[PDB]
Amino acid sequence: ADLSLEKAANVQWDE
Amino acid sequence: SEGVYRIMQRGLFGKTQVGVGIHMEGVFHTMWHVTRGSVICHETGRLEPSWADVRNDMISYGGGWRLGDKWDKEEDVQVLAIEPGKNPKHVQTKPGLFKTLTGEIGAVTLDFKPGTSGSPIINKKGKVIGLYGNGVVTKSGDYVSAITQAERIGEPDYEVDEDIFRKKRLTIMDLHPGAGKTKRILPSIVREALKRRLRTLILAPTRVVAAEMEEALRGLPIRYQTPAVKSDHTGREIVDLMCHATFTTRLLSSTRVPNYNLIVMDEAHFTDPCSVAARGYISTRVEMGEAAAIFMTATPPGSTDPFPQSNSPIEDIEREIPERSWNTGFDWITDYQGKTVWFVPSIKAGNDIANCLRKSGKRVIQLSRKTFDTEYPKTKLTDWDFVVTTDISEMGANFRAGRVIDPRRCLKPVILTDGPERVILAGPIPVTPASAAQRRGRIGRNPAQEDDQYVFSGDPLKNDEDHAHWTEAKMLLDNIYTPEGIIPTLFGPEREKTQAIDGEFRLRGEQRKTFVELMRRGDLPVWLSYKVASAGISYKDREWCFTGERNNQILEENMEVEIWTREGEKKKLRPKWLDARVYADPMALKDFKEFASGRK
Repeated sequence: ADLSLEKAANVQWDE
Repeated sequence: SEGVYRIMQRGLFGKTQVGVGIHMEGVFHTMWHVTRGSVICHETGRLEPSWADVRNDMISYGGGWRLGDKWDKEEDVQVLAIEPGKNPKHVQTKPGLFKTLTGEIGAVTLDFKPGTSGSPIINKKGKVIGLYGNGVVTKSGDYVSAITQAERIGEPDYEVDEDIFRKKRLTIMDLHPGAGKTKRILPSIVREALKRRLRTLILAPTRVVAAEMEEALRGLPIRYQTPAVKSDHTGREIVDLMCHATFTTRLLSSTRVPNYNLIVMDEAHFTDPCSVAARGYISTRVEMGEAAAIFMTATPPGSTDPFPQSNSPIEDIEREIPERSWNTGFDWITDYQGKTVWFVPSIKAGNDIANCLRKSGKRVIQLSRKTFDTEYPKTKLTDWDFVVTTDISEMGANFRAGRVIDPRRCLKPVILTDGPERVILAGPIPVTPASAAQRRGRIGRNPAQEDDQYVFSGDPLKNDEDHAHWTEAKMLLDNIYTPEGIIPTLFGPEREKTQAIDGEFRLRGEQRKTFVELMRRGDLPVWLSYKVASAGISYKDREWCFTGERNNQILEENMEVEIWTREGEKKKLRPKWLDARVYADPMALKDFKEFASGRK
């Protein structure tokens, strides 16, 4: 492989 | 794990962000332009693409699209921007719905840097309704960056297993390769079998396919079964994995019928007599209620659609396709800039096409029934443009190509029944629609920048009721004994091919023994070995290969074949019964020569 991942965020609305 | 992910690329490093993707439930969703098909890795397991909308610019890793949330015209959304080298920030705006040329789409008039392409767009509810579709800059002008996502799908994907284990039940799995697969479904059912503590059998067509199961089931307690063994029994939680021909030759050789109550046959469309025979037996064991079985196949026996479904879209081009060497006209063959699979009716025919495209400076691999298990791993390992192949490649042969050239032809073996009985290689004649669907099958399993193309010629023919294989399987089948004294029959739909009555081919005493030997050690076709054995000829006795009419003289490269016997004599190769398959190609003939001399 040559692509990778890095968990930057979680999914949520700004109330 | 669910959330948001950056897409970094390197090698040599390198290390820059190409875009952003979203993992939801168990699937990863990003833009098509970011990866463009390239594989990804993280903390646990690699990622394989399966779904992609080319023009619409979006790709899904590990199954079809999963994002089930929609925006509505005149609303309020939140682009969770994941800037390259910068901390995540929510950006809210009122998203405009502007006119395209197809219809109407909603978008956001926001500008973020390249490498953010694929950031999630969030609704008031909190569920992701789209991706930041670059671009940008649409006429006219400024932005706008489209709210890009597909429609709910559906199915796609993804488990879980139905209770198909209940005895006296047979299941066909119209598995779509590309979605996963022997990768995802087979270990899943195997695991579930062990929990239900069932005597399990896996049947894989070639060896190299079984070898691919072996690793796909690493960790699982599974023992490969050499065909050179009549039976193996450990008496612990173990799953036997073997080739189709191994199963039938075992059922023929050994009397120790292991009472499996689960049998999973991969690629159950193989019309090799061994495979047909296996399906015959397994079917009857289901009927007994002594076993339940699964038949994995894209084209189950009976199926006649030459254009089935695929996980990736296929273009079906109809053209003229050469049969011998060419010069002019057929540039589209050479002009193509990608990996191609080409189905030739015979090994001989194969050699022309190769030699011919070899002139163009194209790295071509050749495949045949014998060379397969020795040549197929080279299609992974080395760099190439063309694999020319015989219909062997219809059996779980996975290629990383973009085009299949398929002149839709083949040779079928036939038993003529007038005066003498002999087998000939009829044709080249048109393939079965199933077999066509299957050749085409090779292509269009990986999402691709250009849709994969199936370039074909001619309409297939359904009727193969004169194929030798069927009556060859009948004689294979009804020479396998059962402890319940029941004659095994051809599996359901496949029955209607043989007009023979059940059991008629049964060979008593130790003629039966010879018939097995001839096939197993002497390595002869079923029809031939049958006619020789049922003549009461011993396995050592070879002097029948020299008693024929003028007609029965075997030829090799346009010359009479004359062999040096064990007792030492030059004799013209002239079998009593003529079976074409023994001289259809050099290696076959070479091998038959060795037999005829007594060196086998």
